[PDB]
Amino acid sequence: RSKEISIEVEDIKDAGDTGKRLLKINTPSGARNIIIENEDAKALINGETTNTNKKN
Amino acid sequence: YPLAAWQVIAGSDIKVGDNLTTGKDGTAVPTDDPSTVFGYAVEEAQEGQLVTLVIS
Repeated sequence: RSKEISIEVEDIKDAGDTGKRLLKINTPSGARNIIIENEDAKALINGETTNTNKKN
Repeated sequence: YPLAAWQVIAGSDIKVGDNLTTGKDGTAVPTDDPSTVFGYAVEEAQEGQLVTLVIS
């Protein structure tokens, strides 16, 4: 009868929507895409800014 | 004597396939929250009747 019963993210009944997205994410870039909504701030944190991002 | 299925007095009305957990007085009652699940019923039973279901 198995040994571990590896649950999945959606089995965690009091996890939040952003919380489940973060738990599923594999890389730091993916996490930043979830967490940072302001596109100019995200661009700064990614070290990749256009002239429009810089002005903003 | 490792039993694959038990006969437990229903603490309520139980439908076929319902996941069961402990209830008042140690009776078997329907649940929905994995952790409390110890077995799944294989037959319908009314409160006070035995219900037979596989462990797992």
